[PDB]
Amino acid sequence: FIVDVKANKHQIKQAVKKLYDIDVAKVNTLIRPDGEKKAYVRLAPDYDALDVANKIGII
Amino acid sequence: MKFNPFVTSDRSKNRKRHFNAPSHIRRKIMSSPLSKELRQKYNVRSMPIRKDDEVQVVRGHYKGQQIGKVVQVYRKKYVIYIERVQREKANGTTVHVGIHPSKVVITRLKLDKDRKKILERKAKSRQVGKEKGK
Amino acid sequence: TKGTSSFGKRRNKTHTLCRRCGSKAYHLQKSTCGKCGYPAKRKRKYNWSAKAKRRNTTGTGRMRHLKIVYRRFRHGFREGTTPKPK
Amino acid sequence: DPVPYQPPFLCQWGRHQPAWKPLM
Amino acid sequence: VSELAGHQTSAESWGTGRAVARIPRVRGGGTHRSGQGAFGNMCRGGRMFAPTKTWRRWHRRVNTTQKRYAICSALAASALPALVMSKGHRIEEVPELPLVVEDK
Amino acid sequence: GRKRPVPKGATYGKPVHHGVNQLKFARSLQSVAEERAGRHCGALRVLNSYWVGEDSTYKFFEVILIDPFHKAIRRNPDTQWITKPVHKHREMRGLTSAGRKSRGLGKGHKFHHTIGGSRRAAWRRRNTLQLHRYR
Amino acid sequence: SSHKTFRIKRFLAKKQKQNRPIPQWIRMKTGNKIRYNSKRRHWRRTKLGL
Amino acid sequence: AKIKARDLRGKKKEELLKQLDDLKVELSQLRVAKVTGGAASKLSKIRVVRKSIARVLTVINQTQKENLRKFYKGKKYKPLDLRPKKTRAMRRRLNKHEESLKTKKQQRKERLYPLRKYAVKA
RNA sequence: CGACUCUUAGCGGUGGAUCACUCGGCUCGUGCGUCGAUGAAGAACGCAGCUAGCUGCGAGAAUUAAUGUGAAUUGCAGGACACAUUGAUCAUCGACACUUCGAACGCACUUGCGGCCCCGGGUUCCUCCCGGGGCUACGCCUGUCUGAGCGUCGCU
RNA sequence: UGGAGCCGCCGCAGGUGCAGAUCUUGGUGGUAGUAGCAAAUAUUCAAACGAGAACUUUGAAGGCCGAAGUGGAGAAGGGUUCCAUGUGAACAGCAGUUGAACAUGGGUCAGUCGGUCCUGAGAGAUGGGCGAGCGCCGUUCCGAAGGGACGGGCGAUGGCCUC
RNA sequence: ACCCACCCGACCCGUCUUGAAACACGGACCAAGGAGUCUAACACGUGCGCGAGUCGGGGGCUCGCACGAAAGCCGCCGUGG
RNA sequence: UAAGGCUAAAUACCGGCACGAGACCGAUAGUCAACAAGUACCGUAAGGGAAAGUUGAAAAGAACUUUGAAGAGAGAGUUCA
RNA sequence: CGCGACCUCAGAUCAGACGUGGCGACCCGCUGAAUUUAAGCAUAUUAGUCAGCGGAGGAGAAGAAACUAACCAGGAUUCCCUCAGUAACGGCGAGUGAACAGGGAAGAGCCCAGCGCCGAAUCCCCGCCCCGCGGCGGGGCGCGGGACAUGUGGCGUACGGAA
Ligand SMILES: [Mg+2]
Ligand SMILES: [Mg+2]
Ligand SMILES: [Mg+2]
Ligand SMILES: [Mg+2]
Ligand SMILES: [Mg+2]
Ligand SMILES: [Mg+2]
Ligand SMILES: [Mg+2]
Ligand SMILES: [Mg+2]
Ligand SMILES: [Mg+2]
Ligand SMILES: [Mg+2]
Ligand SMILES: [Mg+2]
Ligand SMILES: [Mg+2]
Ligand SMILES: [Mg+2]
Ligand SMILES: [Mg+2]
Ligand SMILES: [Mg+2]
Ligand SMILES: [Mg+2]
Ligand SMILES: [Mg+2]
Ligand SMILES: [Mg+2]
Ligand SMILES: [Mg+2]
Ligand SMILES: [Mg+2]
Ligand SMILES: [Mg+2]
Ligand SMILES: [Mg+2]
Ligand SMILES: [Mg+2]
Ligand SMILES: [Mg+2]
Ligand SMILES: [Mg+2]
Ligand SMILES: [Mg+2]
Ligand SMILES: [Mg+2]
Ligand SMILES: [Mg+2]
Ligand SMILES: [Mg+2]
Ligand SMILES: [Mg+2]
Ligand SMILES: [Mg+2]
Ligand SMILES: [Mg+2]
Ligand SMILES: [Mg+2]
Ligand SMILES: [Mg+2]
Ligand SMILES: [Mg+2]
Ligand SMILES: [Mg+2]
Ligand SMILES: [Mg+2]
Ligand SMILES: [Mg+2]
Ligand SMILES: [Mg+2]
Ligand SMILES: [Zn+2]
Repeated sequence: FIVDVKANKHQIKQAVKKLYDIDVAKVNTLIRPDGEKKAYVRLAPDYDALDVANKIGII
Repeated sequence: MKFNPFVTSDRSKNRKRHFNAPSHIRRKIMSSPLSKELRQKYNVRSMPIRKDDEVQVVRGHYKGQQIGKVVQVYRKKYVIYIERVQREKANGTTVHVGIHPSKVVITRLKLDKDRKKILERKAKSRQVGKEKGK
Repeated sequence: TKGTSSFGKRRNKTHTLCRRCGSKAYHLQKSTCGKCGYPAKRKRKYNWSAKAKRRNTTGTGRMRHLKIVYRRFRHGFREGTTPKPK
Repeated sequence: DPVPYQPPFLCQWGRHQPAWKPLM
Repeated sequence: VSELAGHQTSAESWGTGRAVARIPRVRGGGTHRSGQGAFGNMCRGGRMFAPTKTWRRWHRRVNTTQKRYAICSALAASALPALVMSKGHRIEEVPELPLVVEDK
Repeated sequence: GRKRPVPKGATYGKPVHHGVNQLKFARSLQSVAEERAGRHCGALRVLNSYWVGEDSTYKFFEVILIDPFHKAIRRNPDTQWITKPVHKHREMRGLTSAGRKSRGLGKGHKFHHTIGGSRRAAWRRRNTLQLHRYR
Repeated sequence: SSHKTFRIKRFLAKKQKQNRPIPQWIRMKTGNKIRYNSKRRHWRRTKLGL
Repeated sequence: AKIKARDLRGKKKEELLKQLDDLKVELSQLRVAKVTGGAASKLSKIRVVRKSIARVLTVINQTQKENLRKFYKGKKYKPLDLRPKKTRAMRRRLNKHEESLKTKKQQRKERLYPLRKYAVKA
């Protein structure tokens, strides 16, 4: 995900859990050299990543 | 002459107020006279032109007696596009050649409630002016 | 050796970007600006540099409060009034 | 690229240079 | 012409010892205007010789008797149609040149 | 008095100004006390001041200060000229009784400066050239 | 320098986003007098003396 | 399709929050469609959705600030957002009564010796 | 006739002078004469479907609402509205909103560390942790509370 | 040639006539297709791509740096220069099919690596003092500079008012 | 008036200088800009009006200023130079 | 009648907002800036600081064929040009 | 071995308010040279000038005589003309240099302390009722608090005032 720069890892975790009702193993953040934050949201292994990617629309 | 010291009457300042006018003033600048039948029927000298008014072209290379509907009024270049006032390009496609609305006479108006109240207000102002001049 | 070999060993910086005027003037040792004087409460300006004055007078930036002060002045400084609705 | 500045002033002839001297 | 025109630059002259000739030139910079030349009427940019001032003697006052004499001469040559045609007024059907009409 | 804030000697130029010890500050010490009181409280407004004592090394002044915002001053029509913004920092502009005496203003044949607004205004009217339209 | 701060990295990110050419749909506008960007910064010419 | 303001003036606050949340869901879906490409018919609706969010938040802010000033209308100490802001010195002026407060001596002068109306040469 | 060199003219190139235009300056004159802790000037960073710069704006981010006006914007797509309907665009703007630094305000300026209450997750206040909301700058004015004094006094 | 304004006369006014000032700006010649593209030993053959090969790539041969390197990684500094794809308009003082050039994209993930914390040389506030003043002097000096805790006592709500 | 041919003359312009073609200085060539202006005090000469007087400064009255911030006028027509 | 204080008008304004006018200048001129101008750029910094207007009435901005890899041409076309 | 009053001085994230800074063309209070001239230069001059510091306002400042005058006396302040390049200052050199009176524009006057007379008759804040409450104002209901005799309010200020 691409995140606003004023965000915490806890904020991204509760944001994904609130928006798409999916549990999060961890949130792993960097800041690109364009101003935006990039969040790798590692999911819990009980839920699939490709299925929730099909739910959110990307393929 | 002009006697009001607030009226501009300056060369570069009037050219500035013309070529940097906003859209609602450009609508009033781009007004066109009416035909003699419409002037006799409404007592209105000129009106601003609309999207779908009927137009005879008075002056230019495209001068004729054909009553053409306006395609669209392009107020950035102070111009209008008419249906049959077009021209073939090199690639065969036809592009509507713009005519300035000062060289444009209206033969039929597209009447809605706003245009009816504008023409009634202008006819009332002409009646008040004729009564003051009488 | 006062020329090219002296330009060669230039590594560490003295001035950095300030945080009131945004120019590269914040000296890392004196902790001052010298373009606006940041640890001083007052803006550094002088009358021997009218060009540096007109670089930043009040007609330079966005004027995001002063232009609506001018507009509210020409309107009349009225507050809480609404025009007559349809 | 920026406009090149004027050629520096080479302190070439003077008391220090013995390459050409006038009568003294 | 404004007093600041031509002297907003800070151009200290390159002195003797260089190929330039004693003109106040722009100090330093990696600009097109860098060691160029200012502070003279002969230079591009800069200020001119004799900047025009607001305190020039613009206005002229004439004697009142001279103004009355000139306006009496103008009223006297408002007659005499040889002076009116030589001015250039077409006169050929005017019935009388001191043309006095009613109070209506 | 006032010692000139220069380095060791070093008054560069003609020998008129090289003396730094025996020169006097042109404004009174009571007005300096009013000035420091108004500088410490720019929120308050200086009315006047008086003398309560002196030492060899110090003077002692008592400066009357007025609230611009208190209701007992603000609702009193006798002293509500103070609340107007024209009278901001009288201790700085020299409008109190201690700073007014240092301005050299007055009526008559003994001053002849401040015969307009102040010394600056008198100098300005006496050294501006009045070039008319018709001269 | 790989030991940046947040202000310096944000400034350099804005410089990267400014170093970008003009898109081709600009030139078909009516009152256009812009041909090229004239602010195309290269990493050798202007060196950002921050 | 249009979300205007006259239809939002009279709605309940929780229904306004539900419509705001639906517009935020549609805004996020249009951002996902923008990144995945989609079509120009999906690229053109993001401005309409953003202006509709602006209208809903504007109407909510209107209603809550008129409710707060109806609540504090009548009290002597109202909050600084509800106090009128013209300019600094104009807020630091007088009270419109303190400018009209005259002393008893000045009232006695204006009462015993008023400015009379007169004319001459008759 | 050669080649090369000089001059002149015709034509073609380098170059942008002259001339003609000017949404620009300069000067003079008139009316107003208004900034800010309810957060000024300035600066930084973001905001367009395709957007670099200028201009405009502030996470409601190429503008929101209201009023006036009345069929567009435009470089190309797109979709609204039936322009027989508070209605596209512009202007006014009086309502709303206005990120961060900045007099700049919790301490410094790395966006680091805090303290006091309230709410929601944790929990059913029982302490951790997370998020959100309101405070915490200096000097000073009136009043309140808590006080100090081998400063001045009455009872013991 | 040009495409939109201009002149004669009577008077008025001026920023009114250039060949120079090592004059200011802009442009262009001879020099001149000249000086030069010579510091650190060295390149050669066949094939692929292409319209095009001395410089790209691959294979082979001969070399050089010789582990205080022409190697592998950091700091300051640069800020995308890193990587892929396509082009060969301009640049790489010859060329280029190549590049750190141009045009689209992509890439930097931390409880454990550092900052963040502490203090050094030092800087710098409050009080205090000085100064017309912006401010300056000084860090214990002309200071009521602690807002913390144990044990006990009174009073109060919250949670099965027992704790 | 374009080019060429012949006879005689003919040293490269500006400046400092007693003296320059100078082995004195500036100078490749061309286009544009470029240097005695404006205010005040005077002095002399000239043009005009009035005349032992002259001038209206400054101000005020008329037009709301297109032409105008022009013009006209003043028991201020003389306070004053 | 000092050692206390208030007070409009006649006054000044190269900053700001809204305007009007010109015996002014006309892109080397006029403000540094008629144009994306206090911009690009230079210096560690204080600071310095440019160059750059004109297609046409309307882009109608040269479809298409042919040589060249292309830049480039030859035809054809638009336009009164 | 303490309590209660007063006086001086503290602490408050106490209730309610003010100031900080910017612009700075005009204005006010300071500070303040040197170029230059005197054919040198040192007083003088440039010059209360540039630079520097603070402060506001739509104007600021000044302002209603501890005045001008010597007359048949005028009568706040400010600004224009004249006085006047004069009186006067100056290595009496260079140079500097007002004012009164007079003609105009405008014209506006006043309040305190003290002296005293009235039962503090005065002022600030909080609770309640009525009015609009978007430059928080007016009346009443409170042995509700506070300031105030170390002096609030009315009469009254040099033109006299009070009973
Ligand atoms: Mg110029
Ligand atoms: Mg001297
Ligand atoms: Mg006063
Ligand atoms: Mg004295
Ligand atoms: Mg480099
Ligand atoms: Mg001229
Ligand atoms: Mg020439
Ligand atoms: Mg060679
Ligand atoms: Mg080499
Ligand atoms: Mg490596
Ligand atoms: Mg690479
Ligand atoms: Mg090459
Ligand atoms: Mg000589
Ligand atoms: Mg001679
Ligand atoms: Mg000689
Ligand atoms: Mg000669
Ligand atoms: Mg010789
Ligand atoms: Mg010589
Ligand atoms: Mg030479
Ligand atoms: Mg010329
Ligand atoms: Mg003479
Ligand atoms: Mg004569
Ligand atoms: Mg005389
Ligand atoms: Mg040009
Ligand atoms: Mg030209
Ligand atoms: Mg120019
Ligand atoms: Mg040009
Ligand atoms: Mg051209
Ligand atoms: Mg032609
Ligand atoms: Mg201030
Ligand atoms: Mg001298
Ligand atoms: Mg001399
Ligand atoms: Mg100054
Ligand atoms: Mg005043
Ligand atoms: Mg007095
Ligand atoms: Mg007088
Ligand atoms: Mg003097
Ligand atoms: Mg009393
Ligand atoms: Mg009284
Ligand atoms: Zn700064």
